[PDB]
Amino acid sequence: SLPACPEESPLLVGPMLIEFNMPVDLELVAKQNPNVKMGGRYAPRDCVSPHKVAIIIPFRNRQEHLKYWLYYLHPVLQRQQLDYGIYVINQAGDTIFNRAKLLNVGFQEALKDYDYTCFVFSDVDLIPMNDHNAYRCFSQPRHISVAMDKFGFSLPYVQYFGGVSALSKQQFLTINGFPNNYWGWGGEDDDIFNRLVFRGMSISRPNAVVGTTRHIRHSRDKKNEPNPQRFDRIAHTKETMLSDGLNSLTYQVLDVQRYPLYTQITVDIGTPS
Ligand SMILES: CO[C@H]1O[C@H](CO[C@@H]2O[C@H](CO)[C@@H](O)[C@H](O)[C@H]2NC(C)=O)[C@@H](O)[C@H](O)[C@@H]1O
Ligand SMILES: O=c1ccn([C@@H]2O[C@H](COP(=O)(O)OP(=O)(O)O)[C@@H](O)[C@H]2O)c(=O)[nH]1
Ligand SMILES: [Mn+2]
Repeated sequence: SLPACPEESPLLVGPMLIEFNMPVDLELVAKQNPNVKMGGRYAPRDCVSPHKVAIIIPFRNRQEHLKYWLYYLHPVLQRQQLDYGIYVINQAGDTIFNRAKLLNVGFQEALKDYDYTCFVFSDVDLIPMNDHNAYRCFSQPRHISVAMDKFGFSLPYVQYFGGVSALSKQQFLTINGFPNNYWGWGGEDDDIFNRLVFRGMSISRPNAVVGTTRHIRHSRDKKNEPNPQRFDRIAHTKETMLSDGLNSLTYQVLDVQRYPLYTQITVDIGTPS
């Protein structure tokens, strides 16, 4: 007998000041966010949200970015009235990084906690400047980080689908999830765009002003060099997506930690096969 939340949250304040030059204390973030429950889980107390959102962060060795992410996003996600949880998918070992494979692990593991029907995939170093930019799913796949400071506050190209995005459970299943074989930097997000288009979908976006986003400046991570096979890979997505993705995924979870503000899943996703 709780009523549905309003369709758009009345709590939103719009544009927000965001800065990355001060230290962050997660103990204090946790105290500032008392309604956030163990594992980084929150649903509103006064109404039922139709947005059951698992937020998935691909991760290795970005603890500092992550504290900023948690400081800024948690208050935003509560104002958006989402029934949500945060998952940091931490790649075990020190071999070449695989962003999209971690994202698939996150989808599949989050489903074991709770009946999530919406998946937001967010890089760790991207912070939204306007809480009108909704971190939940739409009737088409949603590209969220549309106007990043590092690309001059617009799309670097109209088919860009990197950074932060949201797919419903059904959208994600319809494309057989994300590719597993993009090792090292680049192109897995273009492949994901291809997948959506080949399954009859198009990209929904907020406007450039609501969609403004900050990227935390940082230097190159080691073990995530540009993948030189990326350009060939993206040219063949239509054929490869049929049998690469959810239906070809394995991994071994090494450790699950419930911290107050996030669940961290440490996972062995292997090396190129
Ligand atoms: C698909 O190609 C277009 O973008 C590339 C630049 O490379 C992309 O840049 C974005 C933003 O950093 C990354 O998210 C993508 O993974 C990159 N994609 C690839 C394949 O590297 C540009 O050089 C091309 O001319 C196209 O605009
Ligand atoms: O060693 C790494 C490589 C990347 N990532 C994650 O993958 C995302 C994409 O990589 P990157 O930051 O290099 O993109 P860039 O900002 O350089 O274009 C990051 O935001 C992180 O979530 C990470 O955690 N550790
Ligand atoms: Mn980055």
